Amino acid sequence: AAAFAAFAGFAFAAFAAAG
Amino acid sequence: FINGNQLGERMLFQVDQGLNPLSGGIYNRATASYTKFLEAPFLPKLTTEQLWKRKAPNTVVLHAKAGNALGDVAAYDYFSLGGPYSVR
Amino acid sequence: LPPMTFFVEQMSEGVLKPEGWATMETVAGLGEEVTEDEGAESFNHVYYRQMYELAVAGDPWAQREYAAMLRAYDKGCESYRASYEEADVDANVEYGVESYVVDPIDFGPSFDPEDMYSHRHAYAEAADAGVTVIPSQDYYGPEHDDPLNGIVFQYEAQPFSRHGWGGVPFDLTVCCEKDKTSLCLQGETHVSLVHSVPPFGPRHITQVTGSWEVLRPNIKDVMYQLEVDTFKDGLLGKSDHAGCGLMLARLGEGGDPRKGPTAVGVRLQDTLRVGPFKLEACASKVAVQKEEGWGARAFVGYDWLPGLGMAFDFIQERTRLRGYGANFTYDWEALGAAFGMEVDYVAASESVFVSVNAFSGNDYRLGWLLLLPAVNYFKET
Amino acid sequence: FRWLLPVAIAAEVLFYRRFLHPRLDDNQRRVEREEERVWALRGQQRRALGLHRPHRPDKDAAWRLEQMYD
Ligand SMILES: CCCCCCCCCCCC
Repeated sequence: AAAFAAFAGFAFAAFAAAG
Repeated sequence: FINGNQLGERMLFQVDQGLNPLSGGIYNRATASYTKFLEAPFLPKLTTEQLWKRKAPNTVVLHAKAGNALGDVAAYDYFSLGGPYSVR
Repeated sequence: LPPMTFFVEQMSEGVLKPEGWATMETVAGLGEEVTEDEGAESFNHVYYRQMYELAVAGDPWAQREYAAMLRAYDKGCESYRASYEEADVDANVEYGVESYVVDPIDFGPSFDPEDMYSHRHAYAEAADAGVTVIPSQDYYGPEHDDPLNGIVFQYEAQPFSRHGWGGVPFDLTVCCEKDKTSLCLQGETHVSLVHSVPPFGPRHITQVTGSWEVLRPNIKDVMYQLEVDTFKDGLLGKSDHAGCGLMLARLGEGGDPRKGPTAVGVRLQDTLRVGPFKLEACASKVAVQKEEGWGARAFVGYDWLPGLGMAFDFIQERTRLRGYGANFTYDWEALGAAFGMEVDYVAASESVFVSVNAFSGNDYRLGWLLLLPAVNYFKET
Repeated sequence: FRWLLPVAIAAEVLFYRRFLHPRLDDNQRRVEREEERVWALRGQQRRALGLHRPHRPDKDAAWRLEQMYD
């Protein structure tokens, strides 16, 4: 669950920063 | 309170009598506090009094507190001395 | 350093929303009555900033708009100055020299004289200062003195604003308790930043919060916390209120941790509408310096049964005891009374708690309804 | 010891009921006088322009109104 949470957080941060 | 500064006199009297004759016993606690906020004699009269219009007068506060206990009083209600309010 | 469960509970608060801008009422309406609606105020802010830029560029229409705004702002400022002067004159007329006094704080019932120490808390009303002062009450205080120890200051501002448009929302709160022996100093600051508005793009906001705690005699150590959160709406749909946050906690002696125990946490928040279910979810993961804790909160609603409220919580310790909790709430109106029930179920301890609150204001029918404890009460010798 | 407890009590009464009781009452009476003055001025307001009486309440209503916002 740790890897999934970290990956989801990183992806969400990258998506929010891209826009 | 005039112009944010307080002047006058204030008297406070507290009497606690234990009419216990049931382990309290006979006890009599009397506290008298007198506080006087007086205009400073050295300071000249301010414009807020004469012109009536915007200055707070300089003040000298004299406070006297006297507390006396008689009879047998338990340590719970015993008079003491100190604390932030009584003595800084 | 507090356990990772505390940090995971702090991070999994729920769906959040940072504070926006504040707007004047006189300038926005150009001297006319207005109502309240978000989206039309940040639009006014960004629009007036852009029109100022264009007027500087040389567009005549932007110049005309900015001139009209300046005229309205000047008229409003002069009106407020006149109102302040009139209010001061009226206050002088009512009480010639006597400044207004304030009501003392009511502590409650006690065997000491209830009217005693009231004179100490009765002070003259302060001027229109920006700061706000609140007293702090300790649990146990001196027997023969007032139980109010310490103070807390609260301040809010929107600096870097021109003519009431734009700026950076900023909040500050400092609790100070200083005596001859101890010292407690707790500070917190919040800063808001806006990147775009619905007319000029999406809603992009970033909030930065920083809180530090100092307890000098007991702990002799200070604690720092810094969190940055980013919020954007409509990331995967029309509206999803997506948010992502990162927090850093340090327990160093001063400034940098200097080998002090550090902790890093990250949280994600989103709400989604699927079929008849409007689900709000917030999940966070925290890692201290090396256990890692996970937390998740969800709020679920069913439109066919709006009276029922369902909340789910899941907390996982470091690998791995998983605690699951379900809370249901319901309300109804009885005969001349209102009853509200709450059921909490925990699977870790296999426990169910049911609470029913009742309020009746017409008569004492509910009192006659319940009389079992009177018979149940026995002297037993 | 305890034998001196009652006598001092008299002194306390000698300080309060001979001195405290009149003094404060005086101020109370003083306040009452001022109150009357206000109503007199109100009468003048009703005297001018031919206005009718302001139907002031009785003291029984007044002391109850002390508990009110008044
Ligand atoms: C100035 C460019 C706009 C985007 C800035 C994003 C900064 C926050 C991203 C890192 C924190 C998650």
